[PDB]
This record gives sequence, structure tokens and C-alpha cells, in this order.
Amino acid sequence: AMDNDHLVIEANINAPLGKVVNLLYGEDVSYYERILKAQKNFEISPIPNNFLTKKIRDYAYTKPLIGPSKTKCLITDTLEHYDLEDYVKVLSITKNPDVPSGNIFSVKTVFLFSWDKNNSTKLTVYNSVDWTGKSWIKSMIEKGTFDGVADTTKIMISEIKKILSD
Repeated sequence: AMDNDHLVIEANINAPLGKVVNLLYGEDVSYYERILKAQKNFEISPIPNNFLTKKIRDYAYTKPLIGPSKTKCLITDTLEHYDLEDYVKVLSITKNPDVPSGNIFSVKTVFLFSWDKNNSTKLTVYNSVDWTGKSWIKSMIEKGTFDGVADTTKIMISEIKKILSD
């Protein structure tokens, strides 16, 4: 999952590791909600503010998009690793039960945050699809999924820079 074939982006953010991670996953969920709206999602359910204690948060939103023009995204974030002296890893699973083959795949996005030069943060994003059944549109789904995450991750980085521009 975390290999060059599935690498979406490696990007620098001009803030320390703990600030970037806690901006996105801490108790003020308005920042991630702002990112989701900037990515053109809507009908966003309240993001749980307790991720760093529970190690999981679930929420949902509607994403505009063969297939429907939009679909409900069910999000499960899990905190896989948290060490502010080293790296933080968040796994985000997206389920799309309302799309073709949507009952036999999930989308896995890995956010890796580590230290970069001059007290900054390196963000590494991977994306893959996990199949649990047979589908004859697998390549189409994997390509559309990957391109979509590339598009939305670029918006996320732009939005984080705006949030931190004070």
C-alpha cells in the first residue's frame, strides 16, 4: 500500500509536526471541515473531536462525481502511530456503498507526517483500493479513485497553507 506505485504526493508544510497533525486531527474539527468544503464536498456530518483519545473517528459527506453524479462517502480514520519525535500515521478508509461495485471495495488513504528541515513537516500520501470481490471495472475505479485523491490532496495542501498564513 505504501509504495511508489501508490504514492500520491510528498509535500512540505511550513509548520512543526505536532501543529500540522493536531490542526487536522485535534479537537477543533473546523479546520478539516474547511478542507472538505474546499474539496467541494457537502452534507458533511459533524466530525468527532475526540480522535486523538479514541484513536478512531467516523463521519460522512457527499462527494460530487459511468456511475452516479455524486455519492455518499463513509469515512473511518484510525490513528496508526503517533510519535511527535518521529512520525504520525493516519489511515483513512472510504466506503462508497452507492456506486457500482461499491459493496466489494474500500478506498485506503494513508497520511504519513514526519519531520522536515527547519522545524517543518513532510506529508506523504498513499492511496490504494482494497477489493473483496470480483469486478470488471477495477482499473477504471482504481484510476478514477487515485486521480480524485491527487486532486483533493492538492486542495488540502493549499488550504492548510491558507489556514497557517497568519
